Amino acid sequence: EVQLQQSGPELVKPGASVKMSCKASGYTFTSYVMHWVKQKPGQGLEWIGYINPHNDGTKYNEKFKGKATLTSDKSSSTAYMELSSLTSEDSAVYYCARKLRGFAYWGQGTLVTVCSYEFLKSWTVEDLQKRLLALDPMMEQEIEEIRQKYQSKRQPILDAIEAK
Amino acid sequence: EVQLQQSGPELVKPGASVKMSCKASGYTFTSYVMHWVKQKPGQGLEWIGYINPHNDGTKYNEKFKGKATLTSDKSSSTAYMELSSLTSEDSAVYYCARKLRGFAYWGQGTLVTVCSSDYEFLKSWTVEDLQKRLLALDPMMEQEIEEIRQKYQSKRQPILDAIEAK
Amino acid sequence: MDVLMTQTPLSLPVSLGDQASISCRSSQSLLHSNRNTYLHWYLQKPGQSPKLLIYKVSNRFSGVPDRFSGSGSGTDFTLKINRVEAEDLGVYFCSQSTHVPLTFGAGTKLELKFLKSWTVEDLQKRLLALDPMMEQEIEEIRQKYQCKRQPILDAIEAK
Amino acid sequence: MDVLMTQTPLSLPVSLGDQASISCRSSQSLLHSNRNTYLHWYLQKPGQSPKLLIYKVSNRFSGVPDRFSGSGSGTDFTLKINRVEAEDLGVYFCSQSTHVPLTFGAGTKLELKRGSFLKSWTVEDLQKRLLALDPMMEQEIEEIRQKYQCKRQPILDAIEAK
Repeated sequence: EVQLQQSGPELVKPGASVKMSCKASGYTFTSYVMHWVKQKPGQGLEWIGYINPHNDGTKYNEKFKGKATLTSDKSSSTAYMELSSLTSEDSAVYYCARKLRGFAYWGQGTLVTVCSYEFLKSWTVEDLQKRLLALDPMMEQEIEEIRQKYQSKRQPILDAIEAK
Repeated sequence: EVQLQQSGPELVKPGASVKMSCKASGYTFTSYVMHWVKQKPGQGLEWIGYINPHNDGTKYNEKFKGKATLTSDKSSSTAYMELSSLTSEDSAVYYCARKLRGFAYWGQGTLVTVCSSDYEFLKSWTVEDLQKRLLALDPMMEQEIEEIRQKYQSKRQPILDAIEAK
Repeated sequence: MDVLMTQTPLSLPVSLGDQASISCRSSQSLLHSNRNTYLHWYLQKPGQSPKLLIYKVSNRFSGVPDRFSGSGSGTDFTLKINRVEAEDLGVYFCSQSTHVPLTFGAGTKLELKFLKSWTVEDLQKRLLALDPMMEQEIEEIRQKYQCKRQPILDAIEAK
Repeated sequence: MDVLMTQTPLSLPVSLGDQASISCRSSQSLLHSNRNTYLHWYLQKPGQSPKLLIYKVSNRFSGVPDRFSGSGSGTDFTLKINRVEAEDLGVYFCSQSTHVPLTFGAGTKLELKRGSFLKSWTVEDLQKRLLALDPMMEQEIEEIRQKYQCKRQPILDAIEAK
């Protein structure tokens, strides 16, 4: 089975760089051009560019010259994309996809989150640690609300199945 | 009536400065301290600081020390906020609010949107290519707005139905 | 270390008439040395400005309906809605001014979990609550396209 | 200049079994000089990756249901669905590769006006739909997890530096 296996989520500060990976298996890596697409959450697909692993040739959307750098390594059957000097406009899911007659095979996508300090130096060490721990139940509260939202949506389907 | 009338929405390139105003009417401007508060949508409100118009004294949230400067003007009955060197993280609604027991009175909010970086590659376009694209944004905007309008007509209709043949 | 304000639940489904309870917890006691406790409760409808409901834990602000009540002490406070109305839907948050800096809780959504059992007044209130919601989203679009217009204008004006 | 792709509508509500039709207009014609018309259709279910539906206006990719058909020429193309089913809900994008850079439409969301005739669904479709909500929940939870990751970072940075 063809699989485009992309690297896990990335957590970056503004201005940093991130290099992500797309490991193909189940076909001859060098026989196909590898494309990359950006998708900001809740918005459209943007085409970044491609690399041809057979000869390392690359093409870039003008909207991404300098922002993205595409490479590949034949021995590892892996395509890489490096994004430089990140901003909040770069936080998005990044997909690799194999093209022949179109984008038939897609990776699962790599999520890049660009986060934000000073004033915290006024705090004591114990005050920082207590606040770090207070974050954990706060996360769980948010996640538990999401879980219940989806429990509500599932139950009528689950009921229709039970009453078959 | 007491009213805090804030200046309209702002569009800022990052790293710049922006100054907004909070025009008080219907009470003695100097008698009450004016506060400022930030709200990014879906985030909680953060207190920025206050200005005391009676003596021009201020206090700042340490988190916004260096980001905001509060001023006031008696003759204008107006409080101001300047935000310095905006990043995308400064995109938010900013309220002014008068305090006594709590914030009984709030301005309507100034919306500050920090833009992006596209000029880089756009300098290579022809003026016609540019002017044709600049115009193509107005149909794209109207289509998005009409999506919003329809989404809300959907929410209105069951309510309007209940009202009709009530 | 400023005082952290946490609320429970994050979302509360109701129908018009039930009791609602919204809890607010502080990381530090809000009892001031002057023996007052500066904890306040607010309501913000989406697309609107917040409005003061309760000050000093249990004092109803002038004009707020009597079905609203608040209580508590030290680090733990409750807001209660006795028989919820339609104009009460929206976001409730607490605030503290005992300690500098002033801090707010992030808010509890009182939502609606049938419209024919409502009165025409209630339906009219609910219909009007949709207007600031729509204008909020539309203005967001209008500003987005402003940002979109700038880079082209900057290039055209550079010839 | 990049080719603009306009999709209409932006959101399209239907009921299961209805006919859906989705339009896509390109700011310049998609007929290549070598005479192929490189227009493609994709469906992306929420929380999932896009999948190819049609290539070159009207050719269904190997495995795509018969109810999907594509048509058009030059600047105007339509995707049609005969008898919409629950697994067809999602975001349909059009794309063109006649011109460089490759470009996409903004997307058309196909959703339910107000849904349920649930007892008339087959067992398969009911359980398929449950499976369809699982990545929708994973994306939303992943979002909270990465949000709190950012909230932890400056605090952990401050701890190490004290």
